[PDB]
Amino acid sequence: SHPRPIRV
Amino acid sequence: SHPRPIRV
Amino acid sequence: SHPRPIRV
Amino acid sequence: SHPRPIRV
Amino acid sequence: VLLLDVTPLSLGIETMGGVMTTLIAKNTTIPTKHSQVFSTAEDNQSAVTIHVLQGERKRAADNKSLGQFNLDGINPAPRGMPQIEVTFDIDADGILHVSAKDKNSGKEQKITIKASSGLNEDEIQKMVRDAEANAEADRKFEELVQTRNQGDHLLHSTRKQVEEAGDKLPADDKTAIESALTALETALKGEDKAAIEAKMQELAQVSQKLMEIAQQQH
Amino acid sequence: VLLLDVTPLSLGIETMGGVMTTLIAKNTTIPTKHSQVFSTAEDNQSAVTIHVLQGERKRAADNKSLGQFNLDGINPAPRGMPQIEVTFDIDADGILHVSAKDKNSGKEQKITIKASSGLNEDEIQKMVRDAEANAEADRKFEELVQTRNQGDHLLHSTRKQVEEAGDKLPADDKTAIESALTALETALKGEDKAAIEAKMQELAQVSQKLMEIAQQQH
Amino acid sequence: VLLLDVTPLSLGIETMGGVMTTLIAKNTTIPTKHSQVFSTAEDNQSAVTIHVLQGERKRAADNKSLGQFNLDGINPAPRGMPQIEVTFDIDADGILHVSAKDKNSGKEQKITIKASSGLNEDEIQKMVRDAEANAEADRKFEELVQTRNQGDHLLHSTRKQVEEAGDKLPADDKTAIESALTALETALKGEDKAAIEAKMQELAQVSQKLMEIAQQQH
Amino acid sequence: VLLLDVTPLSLGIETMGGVMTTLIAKNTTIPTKHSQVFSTAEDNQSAVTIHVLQGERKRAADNKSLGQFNLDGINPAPRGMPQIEVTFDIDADGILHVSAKDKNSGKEQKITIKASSGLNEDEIQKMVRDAEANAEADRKFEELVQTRNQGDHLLHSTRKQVEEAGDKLPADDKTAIESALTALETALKGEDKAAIEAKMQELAQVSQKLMEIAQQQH
Repeated sequence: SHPRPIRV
Repeated sequence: SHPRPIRV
Repeated sequence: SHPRPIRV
Repeated sequence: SHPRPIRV
Repeated sequence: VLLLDVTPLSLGIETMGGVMTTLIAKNTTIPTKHSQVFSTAEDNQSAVTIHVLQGERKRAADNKSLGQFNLDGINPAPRGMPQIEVTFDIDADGILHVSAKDKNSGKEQKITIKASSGLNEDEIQKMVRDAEANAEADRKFEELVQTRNQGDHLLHSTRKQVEEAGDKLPADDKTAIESALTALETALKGEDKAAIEAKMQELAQVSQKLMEIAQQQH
Repeated sequence: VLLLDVTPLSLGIETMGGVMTTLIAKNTTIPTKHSQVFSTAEDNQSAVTIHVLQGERKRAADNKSLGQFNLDGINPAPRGMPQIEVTFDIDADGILHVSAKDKNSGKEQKITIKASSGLNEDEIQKMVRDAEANAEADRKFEELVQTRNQGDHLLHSTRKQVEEAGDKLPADDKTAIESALTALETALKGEDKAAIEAKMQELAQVSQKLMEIAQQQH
Repeated sequence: VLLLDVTPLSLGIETMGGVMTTLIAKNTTIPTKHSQVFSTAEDNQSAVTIHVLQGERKRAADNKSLGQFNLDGINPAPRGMPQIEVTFDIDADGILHVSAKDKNSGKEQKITIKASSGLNEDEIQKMVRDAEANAEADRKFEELVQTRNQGDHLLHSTRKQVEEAGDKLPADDKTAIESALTALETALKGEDKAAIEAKMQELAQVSQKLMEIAQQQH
Repeated sequence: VLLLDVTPLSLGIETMGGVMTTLIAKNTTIPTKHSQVFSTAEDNQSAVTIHVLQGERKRAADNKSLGQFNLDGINPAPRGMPQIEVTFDIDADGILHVSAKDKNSGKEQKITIKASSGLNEDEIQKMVRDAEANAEADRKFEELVQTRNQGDHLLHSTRKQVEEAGDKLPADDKTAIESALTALETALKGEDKAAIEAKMQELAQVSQKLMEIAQQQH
């Protein structure tokens, strides 16, 4: 898997 | 006064 | 109807 | 000491 | 589990003095089944009314009525002696079964209340805010109903004790006591907690010989 | 105000059966003053012990002890007749004054408990989590103590009623009742709520003639 | 301890979009000190206003104003680069000191707010009930302010990226993007969350060549 | 209604820094549907992982994992530009559907999580007590993750700005900045919030000429 999302 | 701060 | 019950 | 009180 | 079926509001019955007495606390997971045993307020009472309530207020009149039913055929007895078991049983479907059983006669009556009854969402939220807005008013009512019931106890127990005392009680004592009992009977009609406590106190102050007699008889 | 002085935990007393009875609810703003009236558990009891508790548990032994003191000089009376007013008064400084007053004698005793007493922060937080971890165990204990006290009531009221009944009560009835009273006295020693309810039921079932006699006497 | 000094309500500041951002949560024991670092909403912004709020609502206008003050002398920088540290410090006396410090200049301004300021008891209780009555309306506002700020980010970042793109961006792409940017700038003026999301989506759909160019430049 | 189907625990996703970001708050009545838009942490990121969490802790690793899935085919773009909409939809049956949609490509992936998944009753109660036992540790973690993300922002935005600055930035400024950027990159690897703030501050102090250049370019 890959990075988690960032909250903008 | 002026803009409020933004949360980064 | 009639009286409500009492907590003893 | 002695008995605790009872709630009536 | 991603969901839990819980009761949004307390469920109980109206007891003496118009207070809600909770049988199933708010936020209880169902299915659930609780019972408590209640009794009669009067000598020779032949029936009770089970008034089922939903909500968080201490005053029965401020909660939602789910229904009511009577249990009769209670056998002649002094107040406080009969054992009336009240059970609240909420099944897997969210149906509430309320029953009352007289443990002496074995007589039983029930009300069944559909899952859809009682307060809707918006009333539920108003209710939770109201119990909270009124926590103090409700506390004061609860303490008043408590005092009133203790006064009623004192009133009735004292009258019984005068009757069993008969001649053992001096003339002066019995005058003082019966004046006090009348004043307390009147104050029990009001909603002034201090006034009730004042008449109870007066009765405690005049009844010391009576209490000695009553203790000695048993 | 940017701050509010509030009680981090409930404050009360131990009542009959080893349960905490709250006088000042958790999160009450101080200064505050509440009172309730209690009575004696036994005929001719001459003294009570006021055991002051802090915490949110139903079991008195699971809360923090703030101290205890005795009120004596209670005059000879049947159980439940004396009026012992207990007041909790927390002043502007956060000092708790607890007093108990016998409304018949006017005799009074107090304990004063410094603002610094009781549980520190970490114990307070453990306590709030514990009441919550144990809500069910505590509910069950509360219902047991309730049943036990009702059984004790039935035990003592029935014995009194047999004595006032005397010859009016048939031989067979009185045998049945006294066997049942022994069995209930034993069950009141345990912690089995169903067993107590079973002996109470048996007593209700055998006492119907007695209840008729008792109701007729008054 | 029999009392705990705790904050009856959250304390924070108004941030971009008119939302309260909490610095000290409701029910925090004092003394306490928390800080967070904020930045500017605009390129070349020279000053911010620190507007101190008390309460539990998401909308800044629905909370109690404790006061406001300006920090200026912020040096010319792109939005989001300056580091403005805001600290809330409530001492043993219940006095709130709020300061804002520009970490680049070291310039600092403070407001001090007396223990007695803000909402009284009755307003505090109304406030706790209002946050609760309005949990949903507040959630929706919070999600709108979030979307609006993300849209504003997209608006400004995209314009910057078009400027750094220059000729690298095809004519057709740049027309499509600038039409979309105008439509998003307009939608950011409303309070319709779906409309903002619709213009953001349109910009995401027309900007794929621009994003490739922007990624390749760095 | 005598029952209300509500979520016993919050539901959300893991976001950058290993924090849980809530999509559906604890105690929400179902059916319900909430969405929020997220973005990428890195330039040219081609895929994100949606890690679905149940619980009340701030640390993602301290909550219950409901499952995870990847969304790829994200088109080449600077960090923070892609719009990845995440929706949590719990139907009448208590089934949670989680989907993530890239608003640029329209590509979408979902996980469906059965009503029975996640923590059982006893774990739910331990969880609610744990969030409460650890409110402070969790607050501190949340503030650390926030600082770390702001530092990461500063790190990456500054590097981009040095590249667009090119010759406009004096030799001395660029040495000072790049030393500071290395020190901040290292501190972002730790868990020391003050150390990160110290390197951010140093970067703010050395970058004033760069910020002027960056502001002037746009």
